[PDB]
Amino acid sequence: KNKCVNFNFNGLTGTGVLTESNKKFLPFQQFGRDIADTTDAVRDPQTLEILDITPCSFGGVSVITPGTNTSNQVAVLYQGVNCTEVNVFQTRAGCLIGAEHVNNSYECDIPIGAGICASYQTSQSIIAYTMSLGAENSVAYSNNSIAIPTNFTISVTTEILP
Amino acid sequence: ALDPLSETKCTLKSFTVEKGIYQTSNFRVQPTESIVRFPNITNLCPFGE
Amino acid sequence: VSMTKTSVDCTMYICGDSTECSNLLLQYGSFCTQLNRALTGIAVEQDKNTQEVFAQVKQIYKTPPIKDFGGFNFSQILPDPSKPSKRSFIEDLLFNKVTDLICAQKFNGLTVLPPLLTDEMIAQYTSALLAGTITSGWTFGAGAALQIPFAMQMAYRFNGIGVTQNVLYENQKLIANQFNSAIGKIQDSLSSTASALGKLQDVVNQNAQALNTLVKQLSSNFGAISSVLNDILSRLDPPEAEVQIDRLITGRLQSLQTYVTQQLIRAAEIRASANLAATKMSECVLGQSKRVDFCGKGYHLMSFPQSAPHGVVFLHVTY
Amino acid sequence: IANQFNSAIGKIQDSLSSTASALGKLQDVVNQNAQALNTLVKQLSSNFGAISSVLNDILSRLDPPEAEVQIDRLITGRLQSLQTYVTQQLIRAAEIRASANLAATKMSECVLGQSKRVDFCGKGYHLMSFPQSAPHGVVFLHVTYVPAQEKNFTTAPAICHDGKAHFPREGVFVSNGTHWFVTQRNFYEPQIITTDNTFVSGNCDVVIGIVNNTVYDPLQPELDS
Repeated sequence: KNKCVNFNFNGLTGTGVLTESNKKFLPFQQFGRDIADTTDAVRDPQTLEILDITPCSFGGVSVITPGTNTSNQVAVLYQGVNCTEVNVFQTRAGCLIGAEHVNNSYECDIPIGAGICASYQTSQSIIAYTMSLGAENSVAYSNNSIAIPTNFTISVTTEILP
Repeated sequence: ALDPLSETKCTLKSFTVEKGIYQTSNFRVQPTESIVRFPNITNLCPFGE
Repeated sequence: VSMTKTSVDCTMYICGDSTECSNLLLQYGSFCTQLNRALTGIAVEQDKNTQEVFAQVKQIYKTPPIKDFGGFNFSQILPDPSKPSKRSFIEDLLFNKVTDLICAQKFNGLTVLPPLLTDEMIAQYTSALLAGTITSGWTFGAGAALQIPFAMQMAYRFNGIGVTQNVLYENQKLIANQFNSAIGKIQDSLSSTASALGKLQDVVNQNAQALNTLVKQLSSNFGAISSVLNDILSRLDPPEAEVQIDRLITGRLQSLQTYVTQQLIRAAEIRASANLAATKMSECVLGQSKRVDFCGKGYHLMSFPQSAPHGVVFLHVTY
Repeated sequence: IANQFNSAIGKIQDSLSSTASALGKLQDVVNQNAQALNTLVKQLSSNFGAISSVLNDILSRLDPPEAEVQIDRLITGRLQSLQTYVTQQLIRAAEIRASANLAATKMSECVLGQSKRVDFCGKGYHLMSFPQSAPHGVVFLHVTYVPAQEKNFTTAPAICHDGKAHFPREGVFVSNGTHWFVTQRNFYEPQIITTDNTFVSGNCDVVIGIVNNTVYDPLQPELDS
């Protein structure tokens, strides 16, 4: 139990994490099924018990690296899974290896997820940080105060559409 | 398959990897060992008959 | 605005934990690779909708410590820092009235990707747009923010719709009883009526139905003797199993292609609505638009955006 | 305005010449089509369940009744490949037409005429737009009026002179701490408060925050002269 194994139970072959189940099947019931009809839990034919089956091997593998002209450093991102195999850190997207965690917020460069972005900065290495939402601007407000522009500038914006 | 960088090169089919995040492959969890639980039957089937 | 980010693996979906089934899948070429890249693009586009809609500004606009609005109560639209997640009282209802299930999908092979922009950061964007509308008026979206008293801002908003500014100061007392009473009706309507947000619930329901169908097709045999790969491999001869594996891969490949096709269609429907929202963010919210019934019935005065799950809500003040 | 524009256009030339990724929106079209066309061709080499991808090998090997089975697998898959290609092209065809319609809208509003829409023609107050030719697309140069510097002044909703509140006909009231001036919202151009620049409505006991001042009457010195 508590490990991913290849199991054969009463002729049922498969792979999954085996853990003790809190569900109580009726005396005549053996194998359970979830909303997807896949096996939720089984009844051990030798020593009767209800055993939960959690599928294994979930999550993706992503590579976070700057441009080649920048450096060859790489930060592996394991999606939808915490740190297991194993700068080994955890994020809301999953286990992130190869990136330092900087509490200071910066402008998003390489997006990761859940408001987390990575960048190559200062002896430079990949770092992880919370996406900065922009500089804080406190607008002065008073009933008798007003701001009249004293100067202007002509700007040229470039827009492209296919 | 050498390091994560090389995997990105074949993923892009190019030796120039641009700044960004790129998905390589999935996360595979292999089973620890084979488990076998069967009922206890000591009787032989009368196939001779 | 945003739709659920989903990433399906054509290798595991079609062939579960099977070496033979996976080998026969190679004979179909890049179809697998293409079906994964198509869904990847969708998830990327779903995040673009948040950048082109929710965040209209590069700066954070904060309210003054001493807030004098001239007799109006904005406490409903403004965020409350005492809450665990910063949100306005109205956004509180918008979050609760819109609806583990995803855990079962994770075990079924369906990857749920987290959004790039968190809900808390979405509340900060609106909070900044709301703070700017009050203090900066119409000038924060067109350039450097200019300080104007909110009382005089409406005087300009009335002149733009054809109402002489001299109606404000005399009836401003009644203009407050109408607005403050109007905002109270918004809170009562959103709290009492839970179906007003069904537009957003349809997005969640649509994805739920598409994901449920995607999983239920795996149980079908698709004409094969059995839908389980381990069964046909433990029974039929090597050449006989390949015959059955062909039927299972063929159908599972078609079912996945149908899923990707439908997701691309819905991706075109959300991107169309996201553009409509972005257009309203600039015309109705940031500035003042003279368009007829674009910002809502009546002459448009001001619009206050509000954060809602997988979307955006607009409160349009009209004359 | 002549120096700012010419200097601005000079920055567009340097930005376009230095930055080659500004047109990446157009390069994505070429890359997308190139990927779809390449993928469409690579499917011909796939077996699609058949013994071999070559049509002559199967026809020249298996018997007439046996070959039809294997050839059918190639036809079925290759048929599915076209359905996949056409399906994707129809989807992308709906995306390009959306951008083309957006451009057509900008040509009428931003280029031909002057648009009052907010941030449709680009940041600032839109003046004019100059189109430019680009491969499989358009390029818009949007000349806008952006205010630069501002200065905080004291304002009041009304002026009280003869007992009736005086209001601005255009602009707003502003003062540096000495005299009250009339000015436009987009720029600071001192103007004396006068009956020609203001109108009379209500009284001084209604407006909250009204200030007392002398409203210049152009007829007073003329009648006295």
